[PDB]
Amino acid sequence: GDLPEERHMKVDNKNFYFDIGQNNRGVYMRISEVKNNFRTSITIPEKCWIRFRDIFNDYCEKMKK
Amino acid sequence: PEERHMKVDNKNFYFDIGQNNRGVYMRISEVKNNFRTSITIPEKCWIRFRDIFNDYCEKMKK
Ligand SMILES: [Cl-]
Repeated sequence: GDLPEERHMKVDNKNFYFDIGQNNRGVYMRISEVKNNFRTSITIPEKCWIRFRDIFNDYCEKMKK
Repeated sequence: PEERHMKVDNKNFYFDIGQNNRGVYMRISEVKNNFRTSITIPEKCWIRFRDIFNDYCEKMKK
């Protein structure tokens, strides 16, 4: 089917973007960190989105609530 | 927090927790070939960041 749609987050003075793409090796998630005039990103292949999500729950559960 | 790692194909992801005067942050580095990039996420948005990522995990198929 079509890919999930673009998403955005704002924190402090920077913006985060999430977009989905696909090539011959497959589907991936690009997470960009964009500031007024700086830009860097990471690229996560689909086959490890779950592994990623789990690491995050682990960090979120272990927060000083 | 502890700090973790993960391998996929030709890439390594590292998860490090750091701290400055303003508070705690999580830095996610990507290393492939011999290049590395990273994004850094302050604690105050870990939940929102988790949910957004989780929503993407909810859309996936087979
Ligand atoms: Cl998908």
